Amino acid sequence: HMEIQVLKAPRAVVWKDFLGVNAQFLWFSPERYNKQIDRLQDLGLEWVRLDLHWDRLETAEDQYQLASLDQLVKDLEARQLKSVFYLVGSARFITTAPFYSPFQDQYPPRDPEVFARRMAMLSQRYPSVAAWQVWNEPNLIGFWRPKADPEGYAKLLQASTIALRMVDPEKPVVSAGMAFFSEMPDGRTMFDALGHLGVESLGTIATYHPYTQLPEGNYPWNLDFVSHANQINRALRNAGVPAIWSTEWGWSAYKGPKELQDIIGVEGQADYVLRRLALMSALDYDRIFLFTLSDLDQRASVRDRDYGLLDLDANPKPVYLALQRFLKVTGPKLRPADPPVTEDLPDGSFSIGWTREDGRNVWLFWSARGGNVRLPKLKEATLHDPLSGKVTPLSGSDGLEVPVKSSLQMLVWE
Ligand SMILES: [Cl-]
Repeated sequence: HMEIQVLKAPRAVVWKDFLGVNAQFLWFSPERYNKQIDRLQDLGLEWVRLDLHWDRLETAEDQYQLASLDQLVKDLEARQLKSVFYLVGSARFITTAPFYSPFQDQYPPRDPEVFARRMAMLSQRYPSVAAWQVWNEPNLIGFWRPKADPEGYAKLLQASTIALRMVDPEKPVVSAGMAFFSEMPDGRTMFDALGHLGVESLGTIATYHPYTQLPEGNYPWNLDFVSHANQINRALRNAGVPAIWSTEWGWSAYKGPKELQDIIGVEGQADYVLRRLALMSALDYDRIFLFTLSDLDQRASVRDRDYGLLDLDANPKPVYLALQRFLKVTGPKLRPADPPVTEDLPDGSFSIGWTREDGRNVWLFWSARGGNVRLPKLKEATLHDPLSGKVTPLSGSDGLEVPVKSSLQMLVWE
């Protein structure tokens, strides 16, 4: 038996355009988040995604707390960043929460038009913002209590879209990032239910947050990330969405105790992020956003503290250094191509081909069982290991011997 997953991207990828990061800048002093941005810019990236919680911005009806946000928006433009902001949660005066609920903000608003007016206010206040995103993970109980409500979310999205387009009719409106592949507890998907409600007529950008245990799936015997992503992306294109983003994905380096995600540490984080990036950049996404730019302090849950590219001091973690090496090897723009001819590529291999700007080919590959592969048509190539930083010239009189790892390697060849 021999199963190999080959991917070829549907279009060229320009990293500056394609790969953004989530960030939590308001958790930090301006000095600290400007250093985070220094690091982001050093990767050649510019897109950021930022969360806004309504209950934190409007702490009582028409009592706002905007000084920090005002300054951040000025700072983002001064650093030439392109930003997408999402607004989520109900302010206390508008929530559908029962009086004695402990999670007041996790209920949707009583009146969608009130929420919509706030998104319009924010957009009008901050014209530099590139896109506005409406709520977050409404298929997940923790963001929309007491039960997922496609009809309710559609009305909220409709009302927000109309209001945002009144402020600026040309600016993109992004629907909420759906948790995972948009599955709801009742066994339907939010994307499907919204399709029945005619939501595609709104023309909003569709997005979801396909976290999985491993880079290619949830179990070693069921690596079906690619299959799921292709299926949902095809369905979205068929419904005529203007674009598909993935606004969250990634892994935490936390040490435990285990909560949903297996413990993999800083080296596992580097490994998994790189493999998933190789996959997603070759799938039908227009833009994706890694979670997240920086580690967070103890205001975050134990797991959520360690998703960063950067540690708390805004210094590179292993995943940053690995991603940096990766992007240096690819260069800033990749065009779709085929992998080289192989002999005895190991079962379970992933295999992705690109061409860079200087015309050299780039092959991305790995397999859970490791091993070795022969490339009969090549006499010279250069092998890159972005996790270790090792660079290895390969040569042969009539073909190359290439070691295969469980982690991503990059072969540059012509
Ligand atoms: Cl290049």
